[PDB]
Amino acid sequence: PVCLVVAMTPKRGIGINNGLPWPHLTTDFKHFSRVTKTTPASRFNAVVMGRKTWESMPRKFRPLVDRLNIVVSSSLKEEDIAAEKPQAEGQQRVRVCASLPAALSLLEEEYKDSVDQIFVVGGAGLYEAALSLGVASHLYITRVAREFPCDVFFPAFPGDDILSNKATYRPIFISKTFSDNGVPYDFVVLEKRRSSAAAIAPVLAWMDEELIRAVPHVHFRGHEEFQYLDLIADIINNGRTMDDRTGVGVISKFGCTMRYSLDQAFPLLTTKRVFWKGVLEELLWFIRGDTNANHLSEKGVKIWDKNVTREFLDSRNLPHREVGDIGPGYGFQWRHFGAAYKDMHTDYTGQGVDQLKNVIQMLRTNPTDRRMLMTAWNPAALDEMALPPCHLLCQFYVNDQKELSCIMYQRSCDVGLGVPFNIASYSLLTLMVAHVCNLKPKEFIHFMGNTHVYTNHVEALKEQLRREPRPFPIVNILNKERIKEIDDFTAEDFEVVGYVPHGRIQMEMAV
Amino acid sequence: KPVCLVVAMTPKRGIGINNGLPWPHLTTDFKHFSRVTKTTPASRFNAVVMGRKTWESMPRKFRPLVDRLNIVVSSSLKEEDIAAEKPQAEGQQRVRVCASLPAALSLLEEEYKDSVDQIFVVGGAGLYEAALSLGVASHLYITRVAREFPCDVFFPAFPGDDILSNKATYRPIFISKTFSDNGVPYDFVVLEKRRSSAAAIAPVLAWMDELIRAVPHVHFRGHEEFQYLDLIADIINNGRTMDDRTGVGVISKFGCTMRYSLDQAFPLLTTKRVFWKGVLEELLWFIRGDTNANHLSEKGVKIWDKNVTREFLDSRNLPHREVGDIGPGYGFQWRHFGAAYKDMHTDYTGQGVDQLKNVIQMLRTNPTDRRMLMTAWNPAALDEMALPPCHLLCQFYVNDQKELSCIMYQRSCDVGLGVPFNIASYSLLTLMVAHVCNLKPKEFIHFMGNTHVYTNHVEALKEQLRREPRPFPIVNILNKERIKEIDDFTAEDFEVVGYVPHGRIQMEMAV
Ligand SMILES: NC(=O)C1=CN([C@@H]2O[C@H](COP(=O)(O)OP(=O)(O)OC[C@H]3O[C@@H](n4cnc5c(N)ncnc54)[C@H](OP(=O)(O)O)[C@@H]3O)[C@@H](O)[C@H]2O)C=CC1
Ligand SMILES: NC(=O)C1=CN([C@@H]2O[C@H](COP(=O)(O)OP(=O)(O)OC[C@H]3O[C@@H](n4cnc5c(N)ncnc54)[C@H](OP(=O)(O)O)[C@@H]3O)[C@@H](O)[C@H]2O)C=CC1
Ligand SMILES: C#CCN(Cc1ccc2[nH]c(N)nc(=O)c2c1)c1ccc(C(=O)N[C@@H](CCC(=O)O)C(=O)O)cc1
Ligand SMILES: C#CCN(Cc1ccc2[nH]c(N)nc(=O)c2c1)c1ccc(C(=O)N[C@@H](CCC(=O)O)C(=O)O)cc1
Ligand SMILES: CCCc1nc(N)nc(N)c1N1CCN(c2ccccc2)CC1
Ligand SMILES: CCCc1nc(N)nc(N)c1N1CCN(c2ccccc2)CC1
Ligand SMILES: O=c1ccn([C@H]2C[C@H](O)[C@@H](COP(=O)(O)O)O2)c(=O)[nH]1
Ligand SMILES: O=c1ccn([C@H]2C[C@H](O)[C@@H](COP(=O)(O)O)O2)c(=O)[nH]1
Repeated sequence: PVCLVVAMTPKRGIGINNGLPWPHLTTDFKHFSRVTKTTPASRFNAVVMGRKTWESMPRKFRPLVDRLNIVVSSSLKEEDIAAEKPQAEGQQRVRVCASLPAALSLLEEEYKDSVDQIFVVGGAGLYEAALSLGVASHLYITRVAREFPCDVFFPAFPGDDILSNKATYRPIFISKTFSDNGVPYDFVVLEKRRSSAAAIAPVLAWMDEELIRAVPHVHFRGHEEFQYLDLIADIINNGRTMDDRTGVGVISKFGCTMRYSLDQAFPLLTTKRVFWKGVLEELLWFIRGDTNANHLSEKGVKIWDKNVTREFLDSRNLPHREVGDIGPGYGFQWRHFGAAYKDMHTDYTGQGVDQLKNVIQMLRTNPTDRRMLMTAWNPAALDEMALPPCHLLCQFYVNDQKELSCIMYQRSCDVGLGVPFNIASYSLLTLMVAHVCNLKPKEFIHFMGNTHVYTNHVEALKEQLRREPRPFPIVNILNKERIKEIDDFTAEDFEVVGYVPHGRIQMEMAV
Repeated sequence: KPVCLVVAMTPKRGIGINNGLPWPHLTTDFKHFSRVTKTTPASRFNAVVMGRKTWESMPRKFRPLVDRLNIVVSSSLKEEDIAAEKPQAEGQQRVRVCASLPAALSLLEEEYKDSVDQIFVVGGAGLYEAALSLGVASHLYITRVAREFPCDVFFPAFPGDDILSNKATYRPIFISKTFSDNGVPYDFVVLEKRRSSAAAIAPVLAWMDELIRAVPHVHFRGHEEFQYLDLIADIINNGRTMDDRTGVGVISKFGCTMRYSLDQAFPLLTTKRVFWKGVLEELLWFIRGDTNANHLSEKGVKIWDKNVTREFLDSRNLPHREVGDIGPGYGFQWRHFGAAYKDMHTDYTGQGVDQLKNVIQMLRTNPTDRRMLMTAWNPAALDEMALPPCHLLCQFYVNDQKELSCIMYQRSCDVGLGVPFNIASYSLLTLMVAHVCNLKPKEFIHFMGNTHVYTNHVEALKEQLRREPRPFPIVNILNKERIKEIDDFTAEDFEVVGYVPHGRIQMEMAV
């Protein structure tokens, strides 16, 4: 009964030139350190490594303190290690054996009472050995989300779908995404599968009085994507079947909340590929105050097309609107609130209230002010819009450490399709503002009104809730020096890093 | 050896009148009593104990209480009176009679060991007064009837009867949410006498695993006011200290949620008295679209006075405003969104969007619509306002059973002073709208963006947290038939039933 501890790229790479492939992952080191050391008294833990693995270690850290170090080697002897450095008091002497099966017997022989848990700690030779012999009950894996040049690899195994797209190992633990030196990563654990309260109790018994789950086997649910997945399950389990403007049926709930950290990684949902080109192109479009949808479509982003066709414009009772014109919609209200709309071709510069600019000026000069809001809802103009805004309001907030948070309120949420797009969209806006105001991005908070999954998406979502999420990627702003105002960002000023989502899922847009 | 009291009680400790129950039939209580007295962990059963008159007050079809050993403390009644009262069913226990409760407890030990699990004193004042004297009462199961009723038999006084009203001990360990039957609100409290299966997952939890609590001894926190109390405790412990517009220090968080049911009772917070006359008269003020704060002031509602002084109006750079004119504030945007403001005396009938009309109409005609929103936030008009709206947006929702829910979004939340008032104000509006649309009120959802406590309330709030909440009151709309439109409501048309708050705590308003 042994455990495998590893840090590992999506392609199972683990080393290069007898060393680590990535810059230092401090939190990984701390995690590895804690896992291999902590115990429920008299007992300590055993770390088993290979020669190359022992040798790669900086001399400062070998031998691994408070732990019975063991090396598997044919060519090195117990004296080489005893003479490599002078030993310190309070530790066991490193022991060397022919193979892993041999190295295990040594633990059964001499250390039958001293040690608690055993850990195979590297490298490819030993990990492979343990997998063959099937004594490994658990895998403590650090998924490095970025790809790195490698010559040494972790052997393939049943259930390596947790790494990338293609007696088993199923995930039982998935942590939130951490990042160090511009490298996003997280921790999984895969398991080998193949009367002070008595008085209250019966009162609870009569009170309770009356199905679908996301990745049910995953018990510790650190990953923040669980919010979205538990939110899906919830609506399907406890929603209410409604009719619709569209004619397509709906299961809905009212009043919902997720929030996402922006300091370590970016919440680009990993359980299905998010059309990021679309969120970027559209957010840029918003910020310009552009209301011509053809500018999006010509760039290969057809998200608004169905909602600006000749047919739809007339159902919405706007025969005079050119094909493409979303009326005075989201962008317009951000940049020219309450201005008199004409068409998508008109220049509205200096007109209306520039909510966006005001929000930034306030952020830069008086960040304690509680009137840092931007609204898209304009009662007077709703009829002129092709579609009333879903995400209609956002508030910004700064704390002590110059960390920026953003709340967005959405009236009507398409959970299968719209939500992950809207999460990534406003999380990006936060990064943009944070940079321009000289603030650290902290948190994005999602406030939802009518929250619904369409009945024709239900089949497809059940498939999605079997998928265990991958580590969130990092979004970087490039050209950090060139960009000084919110209007200075372009499509080329960003780079998604480490995005390894699951394959695409087709969902029809309710027209 | 330890005994449990079970009682339904009036705020003034009243339990009976005319050898009967003071209130109409409270069904959930009857269920609660039924299960708590009957349920047992195979061979055993429970014992119930009562005075002669409690046995007499009981309906014939219910006495003796099935599946329980009935025992009556009396000197006039004899055992053969009770046997020759109703034919014995096969499988039951023979009711027993004793001269005193001490003798009753003797009978339990002497003969009924190995037979009875739990013992329950079940009434009336004589026995309850007795059980407290002897000090054998381990737990008191109290149903707190919030309404006052005519009674001639009372529950004895006891240390810890502060759970009922304002003033070896009895401390709460369980407080349930409010239920109501036949216009009677009530809740359930339980008082106490004081005077590597999953272990392989726990090590990675250790380095991830990490000061002020409300009513901590209370472990079951069903009561919905715990939301507010825990929201106070969260900000204080985990909040960040900011400077302020007003100049006073602040502790804060970003955005938090609460939700309150409106089907059983009304979320008029009990742990400190809420100025209901204020909420009611202000809400009506809003509905009218009235911008003259003097109309509030002349009625004894001075909540808007410190923000319409010549001083504040001039500091807000509005010299030409008459004293009392809040500018185009909440009411005005609701009823005349976007209208060109002059002064508080102008008739604006027919100008701007009447958002409130449009919302009611959609509700009454097309309830599955998702654009049923109303906003007070109008960036073009902000500079003309005495104060930018705090609660700036609210959204409605109807489900299967024609039930109405409401969300309100509040950009800035004075947790100590304003939040309780705001919970009451939109919950009241939700009752009002439901009545006019012919709907059942279901739920009020509070989204607050920036949530804070003022540092000159921290002492007053820590005090408040020691207080445990009382049952919520029922708010009734009187003269239903007359009121057909939102404007038909007047101050007299509301009745607050069963409100028993804790003492008023003085908290000043920051200008
Ligand atoms: N990312 C991660 O989590 C980890 C990465 N690494 C990386 O991997 C590399 C080191 O591992 P790797 O290069 O695979 O070398 P290994 O650590 O697998 O050890 C190889 C040597 O050890 C002996 N050995 C190994 N396996 C066996 C076996 N089953 N039976 C008998 N002897 C055995 C052999 O000695 P002989 O030749 O005398 O027979 C062999 O030459 C480094 O680049 C390191 O950075 C290492 C540990 C963890
Ligand atoms: N809301 C609630 O939870 C409950 C309410 N009730 C209500 O309360 C009222 C009953 O209370 P109450 O009027 O006090 O009547 P009780 O049920 O206390 O019975 C009174 C009679 O019982 C006997 N008795 C009671 N206590 C003692 C004692 N310590 N020692 C000796 N004899 C005792 C005496 O009868 P004798 O003269 O024969 O010796 C006395 O006259 C009713 O109106 C009933 O509806 C009752 C139970 C629970
Ligand atoms: C929200 C939003 C912006 N919008 C605008 C928009 C307009 C009308 C809508 N109508 C409805 N009913 N649901 C929506 O989500 C929606 C979204 C979008 C519109 C379509 C797609 C879409 O067809 N899906 C993408 C997948 C993107 C993703 O994975 O998130 C695709 O490739 O087809 C995405 C976003
Ligand atoms: C929110 C709101 C409406 N308003 C308007 C209003 C205007 C400016 C404000 N300014 C600040 N800083 N905090 C507020 O809560 C506040 C509230 C209120 C203003 C004052 C009181 C007040 O003085 N307290 C009440 C007690 C109410 C309660 O028990 O909760 C009183 O007794 O006078 C209440 C509501
Ligand atoms: C510092 C993180 C290394 C690490 N991280 C995680 N998550 N799992 C592992 N098995 C390892 N190891 C084990 C010890 N090791 C090592 C290499 C150089 C210095 C110190 C230890 C080789 C890789
Ligand atoms: C309907 C619940 C009455 C009740 N509820 C609570 N919470 N505590 C009690 N002690 C009682 N009792 C006991 C039985 N009882 C009674 C039972 C049936 C009919 C009339 C009275 C007299 C009052
Ligand atoms: O960013 C968006 C845009 C649209 N929608 C969905 C929500 C609604 O299902 C639909 C619009 O219909 P109404 O809410 O306007 O009825 O589009 C989103 O979820 N997010
Ligand atoms: O209905 C209201 C009105 C005001 N406030 C409080 C919150 C803020 O502390 C203060 C307004 O100050 P600014 O947010 O405008 O700075 O008044 C409320 O909580 N509710």
